[PDB]
Amino acid sequence: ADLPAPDDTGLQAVLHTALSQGAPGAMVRVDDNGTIHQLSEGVADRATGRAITTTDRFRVGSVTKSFSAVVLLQLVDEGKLDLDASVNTYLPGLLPDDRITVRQVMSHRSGLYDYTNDMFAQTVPGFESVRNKVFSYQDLITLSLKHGVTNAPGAAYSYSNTNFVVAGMLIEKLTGHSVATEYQNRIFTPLNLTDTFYVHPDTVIPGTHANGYLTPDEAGGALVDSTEQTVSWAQSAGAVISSTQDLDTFFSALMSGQLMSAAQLAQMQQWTTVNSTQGYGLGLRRRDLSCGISVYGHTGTVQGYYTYAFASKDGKRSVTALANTSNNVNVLNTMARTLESAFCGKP
Repeated sequence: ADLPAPDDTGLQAVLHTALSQGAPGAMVRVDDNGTIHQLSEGVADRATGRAITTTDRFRVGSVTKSFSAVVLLQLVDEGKLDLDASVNTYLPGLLPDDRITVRQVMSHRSGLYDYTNDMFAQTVPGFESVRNKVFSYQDLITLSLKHGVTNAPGAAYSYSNTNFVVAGMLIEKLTGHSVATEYQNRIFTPLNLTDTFYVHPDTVIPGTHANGYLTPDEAGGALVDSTEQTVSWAQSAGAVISSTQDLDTFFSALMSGQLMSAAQLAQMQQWTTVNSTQGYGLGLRRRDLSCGISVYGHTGTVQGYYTYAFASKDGKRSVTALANTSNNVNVLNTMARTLESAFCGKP
């Protein structure tokens, strides 16, 4: 059936709450079948005092995984990739187990250890160590491989950035092009996403953007401006730059069937259980809301930015919410409430 009306007063309260919890700024845009809802509060740059707005560009962090998944699924449509073939079939000698398949990597069922647990054991120090570094995909995979796998191939869900570093490597090996080229040709251009970019390893965010503020691990610590970094530690797992409008366009296009064949979209929605209210497909999350509606999209975390980008099953309603801080669980939990207000409406 259809959805209740979005609750703008509920969205305003969520944003206000997130500010009280430490986010310098927060904003949300809902594309409700052609009627826009847009709210923002707080600052884009806490030093100059410039107010954040829904048109500000930002780092979408892990939402990038959905972009990588779309490219891979289109490669399946073109007959260049088989989801059930071994990763090692395409990238000889990369992984220690030939049984790890592309499907397992896409759904975080590979058992590959997440190298970011080593990199960011200490938040700020970890950020200062990698912010200006450039890594090859192999460098990151090697970091992961210093540890054993955490489970047998396909046995269970374990979120790992390594899986989407592998995805980047696959895209480049099969196409002979950089992932930037593939994103642009396959998604940015066709959808006319004019606020979306993949500029790795450039550290500048093109145009008007919200700055990101990393919260230190110690309570009461001063925020660190984490805006400009290479994001080389994430690449195909987390380096896309976009806007609320473009992510709403992207997820609405994905769910409505415009980005791949119906068969691959169905594959993308084969859910692995994450917890009682969430599933993971192939680079896509499913969140079950209190009113008994499920939404599909992806969350993103990267230093200084928390993103929620979700759409209804048919793509007719899409929401993108952004708080310009990270490493602040209160803010992360409060921002998730945007989904309840946007999709479930007034209580």
